[PDB]
Amino acid sequence: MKLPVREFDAVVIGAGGAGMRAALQISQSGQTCALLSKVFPTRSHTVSAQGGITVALGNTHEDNWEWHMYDTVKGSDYIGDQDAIEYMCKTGPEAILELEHMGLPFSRLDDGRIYQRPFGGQSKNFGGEQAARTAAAADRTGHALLHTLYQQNLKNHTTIFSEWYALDLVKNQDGAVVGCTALCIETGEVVYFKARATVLATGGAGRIYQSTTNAHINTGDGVGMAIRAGVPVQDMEMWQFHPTGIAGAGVLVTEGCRGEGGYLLNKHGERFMERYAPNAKDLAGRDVVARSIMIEIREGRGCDGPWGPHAKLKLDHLGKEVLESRLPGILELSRTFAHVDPVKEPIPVIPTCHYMMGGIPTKVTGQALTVNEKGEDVVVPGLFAVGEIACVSVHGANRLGGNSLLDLVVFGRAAGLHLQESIAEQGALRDASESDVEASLDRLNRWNNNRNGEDPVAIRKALQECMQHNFSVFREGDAMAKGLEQLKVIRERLKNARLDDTSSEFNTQRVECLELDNLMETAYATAVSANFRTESRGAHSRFDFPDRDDENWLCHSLYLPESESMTRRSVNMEPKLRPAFPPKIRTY
Amino acid sequence: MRLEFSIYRYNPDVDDAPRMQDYTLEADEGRDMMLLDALIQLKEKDPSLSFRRSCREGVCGSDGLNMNGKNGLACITPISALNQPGKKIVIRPLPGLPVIRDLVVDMGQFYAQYEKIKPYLLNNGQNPPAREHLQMPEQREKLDGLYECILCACCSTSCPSFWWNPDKFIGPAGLLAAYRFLIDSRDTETDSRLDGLSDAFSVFRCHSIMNCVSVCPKGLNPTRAIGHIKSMLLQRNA
Amino acid sequence: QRPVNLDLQTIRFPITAIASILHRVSGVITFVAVGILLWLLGTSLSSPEGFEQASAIMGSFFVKFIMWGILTALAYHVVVGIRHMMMDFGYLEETFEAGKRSAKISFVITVVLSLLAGVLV
Amino acid sequence: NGVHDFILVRATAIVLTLYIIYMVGFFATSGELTYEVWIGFFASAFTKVFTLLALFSILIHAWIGMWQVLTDFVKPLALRLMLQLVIVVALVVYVIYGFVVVWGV
Ligand SMILES: Cc1cc2nc3c(=O)[nH]c(=O)nc-3n(C[C@H](O)[C@H](O)[C@H](O)COP(=O)(O)OP(=O)(O)OC[C@H]3O[C@@H](n4cnc5c(N)ncnc54)[C@H](O)[C@@H]3O)c2cc1C
Ligand code: HEM
Ligand SMILES: CC1=C(C(=O)Nc2ccccc2)SCCO1
Ligand SMILES: O=C([O-])[C@H](O)C=C([O-])O
Ligand code: SF4
Ligand code: F3S
Ligand code: FES
Ligand code: NA
Repeated sequence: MKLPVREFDAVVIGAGGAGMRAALQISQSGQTCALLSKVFPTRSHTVSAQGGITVALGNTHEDNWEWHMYDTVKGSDYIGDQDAIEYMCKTGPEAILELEHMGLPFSRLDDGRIYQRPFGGQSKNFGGEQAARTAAAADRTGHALLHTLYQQNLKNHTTIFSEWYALDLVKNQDGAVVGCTALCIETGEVVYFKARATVLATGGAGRIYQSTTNAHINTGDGVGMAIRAGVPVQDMEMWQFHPTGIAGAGVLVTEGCRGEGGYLLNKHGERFMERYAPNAKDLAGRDVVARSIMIEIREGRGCDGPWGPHAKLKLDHLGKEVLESRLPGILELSRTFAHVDPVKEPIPVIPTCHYMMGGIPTKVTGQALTVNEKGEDVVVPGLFAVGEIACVSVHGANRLGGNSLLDLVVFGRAAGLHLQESIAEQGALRDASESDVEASLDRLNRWNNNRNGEDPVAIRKALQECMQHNFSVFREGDAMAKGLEQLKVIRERLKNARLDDTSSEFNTQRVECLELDNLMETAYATAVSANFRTESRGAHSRFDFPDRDDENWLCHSLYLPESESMTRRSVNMEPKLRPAFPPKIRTY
Repeated sequence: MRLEFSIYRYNPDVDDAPRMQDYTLEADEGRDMMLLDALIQLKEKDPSLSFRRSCREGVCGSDGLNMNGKNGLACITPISALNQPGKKIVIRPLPGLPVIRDLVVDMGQFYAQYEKIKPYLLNNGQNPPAREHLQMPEQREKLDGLYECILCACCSTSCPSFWWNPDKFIGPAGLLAAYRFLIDSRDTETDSRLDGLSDAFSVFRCHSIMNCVSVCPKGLNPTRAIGHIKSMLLQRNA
Repeated sequence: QRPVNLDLQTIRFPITAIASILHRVSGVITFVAVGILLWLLGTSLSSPEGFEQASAIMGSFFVKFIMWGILTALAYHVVVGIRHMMMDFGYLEETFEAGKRSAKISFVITVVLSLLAGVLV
Repeated sequence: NGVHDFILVRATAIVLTLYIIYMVGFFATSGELTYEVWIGFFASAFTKVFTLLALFSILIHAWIGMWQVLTDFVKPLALRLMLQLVIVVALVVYVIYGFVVVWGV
């Protein structure tokens, strides 16, 4: 060891919503835990979250966790593991009420209970009338949640390593993950964080696209790290394009706009969603509302303007009093980035890259999975994953609005509750040798030595453009095969890319370079995946295979990093407390 | 059209002291961009320029800067609001904090005052609720204008009293947070809290200078918050 | 040891910030002023001759100036101190807009008193 | 403590404001300032009391004010306590010198 070694029982890489619930939970179970974050914990993408948390509290109306389980399984287009969705939807209410006790400042009903708003794909009585179960704090719910969890980690004296960039996972000689090497952004020091549990909580990867609702920091870091360690990723082709991103900006306006009574109009003033989804209307599934807006533009019925092609989101009818109280956050977002006042005039909106449904395959415990040579699941000892970087999978092919925040809290907490059994189950793990650690540093050393290679700026711009064009809302086998060819080219260019700033005192260039590597593996894993799946399920929409193929593709897709091929994994359809929901034709 | 910037630079491994460097950027005439767009592009030209940013939508609080003399967030300040005829756009770190590198400041002391006011719900556990704590929309209203704070530091690093005693005076940001728990109807520790703000510096170094209010990217008002804190302190200790 | 950005020339200051820094200075001046004013009062009362000597001092143009300054600073400290106190008792709002407004009205009320102090001298 | 300092300043400010009203009042309504009407105003019990009362008020008000100012700027301890010594002594002198002037009139 010629590196400093910092030992903990658990290292949580990422201080977003899910990292911080996990860290807080591991910590209260009397285990030492290091919380890393490449930004200050409250700058994590979770802060930008708006709509709220979907959960059968049953405050606005009588509700039932099974109805929410139904909504989700259907929402997922029948490839969400149902044992997991059952766990989530059922645990939900207590797990969220816990946050309200932590001081989270939820909005209120007149009687004093947590406010719940209507949201996309929510129904009473298993596919019946429109429900309202998205608990919220105005439209700043993610902010409210993150800041509360930070405060809770402050109260509980969690060891937080703010502004450290995790480089890569360290594997011992048994193929077990025993921590990770990380770079301290402030000072440039590189250290080995040794652990018996390494928990990846590194959020999403919107920045593989040209236009995304995601923060600049969403660079699929966990996907890269996991792929390079030979850990498979799953369902990488499932990319949620949020219906209402602001046209020409990418900054999200919430689904809570439609949930509060707002609706989508085309150039002729037709509420086109009544045609596309006659029951649920504008509160249909996101992949459906997404495609609906695109079909509208793609046939000349979209509007233009300084914003580019878009549909309109009409809100003005809800009144000043309700907009400034329930949705004041999008009011500022619209005025700033669209120069449009939603109290007077509709917001310009186009489907934008939003949420990564895929990620590292996990058990409910948060334990990370791989497959053996026979295709069976085996646990990756010492590796765990929670949050957006996880593919549990509770979202399958399309995530419901307000279900990601639930995901974070429920599985973050679960990973902590279950960490002691998980360490005991995997047994003691052998020490990493000095070469094992050195291997984690190989990636970083390459950039620190490459002075004359390619400008990474152009490599990035190439990458994002390629994804935008070839792997968007609609896809065809032709464009996808060519898109993959260019990615093999761009990935070559990156192996010879130059780091232009050589300094150590807070060198943001080095970070953004290391991020690019992660953008690459994430774009690649998505591209190889979307090619493999020859059907149309949820967000994944092929012209050349427009039918949902329940006979061949009622499964998860799995990218195998070592041989760079694909394979499938079972969807789980055995809930413990009720019978499964069978696959049927899904229309809104 | 051409834009000129005078931007604060400093590297302790290179620079003896800090210096202003000049920058030009060719921008699209008919498009208006944000300062952060300009900074991002300047790093394509000069990779050594270091600065914080994330959400790029004025929610996360990462990119607080002193722009043409006044604090704000780069991500939400338009080029047009800064650009003047024949004058450079002058970008400098937040005032009063240790510069780590270029436009990055050590926020240490800003966080440390935040930690000092115990910014977490403190409920004694007596008469616990069946489910959630019950809060009437009336009482929840009192948290509006307080919980939205993004810890961007703009207000505190524009307060003289904070400059002079950054480790003894809580500062606008801190005091805003303090009041956020002082009037939360779910927090039972109000007296205990007030007793920890009764000294000469914690609260009473605020003199209503009102730099705090003018700069807040989220248009909150620390002055009015501190007013209510003082009120409560007189109510209790006078 | 690290550097900090505290160059006061590189920083915009709104009118309420100016109003405040002048209140601080005006206070420090008024402190020294009391000693000067007491010393002058002492003289002007000790004997009929002392008073004539004090009128003679007050006759000097240079004194008339310092005296007008002294009384201007005091007049300021009082008007801008009353603004402050009104805010503290809720008679003025604590919004940024109500701040700018009262600051200006404080400068106007001060100039008026500063002239009347010139008249008295 | 802090709350005490806050009330004392504002209280003395009120007393001092009432005193200034009283001084400017006389000054703006007397015309010719002859030695005799000047000494007549300052030999009056009302004036003597209000003046010393005001002098005590300046002792307390200015001392707090000066302290606040010094603990913002004069950082090194030695030098700060020296300046406070001078400043207090001065203010104490002001009240005592005040007692001498008006007792002798
Ligand atoms: C604008 C917007 C609004 C949304 N609103 C909602 C909503 O209302 N309801 C809902 O359910 N979902 C919502 N979502 C979905 C949402 O984006 C995510 O579900 C969630 O907020 C992110 O969870 P996370 O904790 O896993 O990731 P993040 O919050 O992004 O956390 C990533 C963390 O990992 C750290 N990290 C990354 N790389 C490294 C590295 N290599 N080394 C060390 N640390 C690293 C970062 O520092 C960061 O703290 C919204 C999304 C967007 C973009
Ligand atoms: C007559 C002799 C007076 C003297 C020697 C004096 C001096 C001072 C001094 C030195 C300060 C320090 C304040 C700072 O740091 O900015 C101060 C503050 C102050 N002065 Fe006075 N002053 C006098 C009269 C008055 C009067 C009549 C008022 C009536 C409003 C007043 C109002 C105030 C207030 C409110 C403060 C503190 C404000 C704050 O803490 O925010 N002063 N004074
Ligand atoms: C601390 C304080 C003042 C001050 O020190 N501010 C200041 C302004 C500009 C330059 C230096 C200091 S002004 C009124 C009372 O509060
Ligand atoms: O509409 C939003 O606020 C956001 O896009 C919601 C979820 O649920 O992710
Ligand atoms: S009150 Fe405003 S300026 Fe101050 S830290 Fe909070 S968000 Fe930033
Ligand atoms: S900037 Fe400082 S003085 Fe008080 S009102 Fe303001 S906190
Ligand atoms: S980038 Fe997050 S607020 Fe400016
Ligand atoms: Na995911």
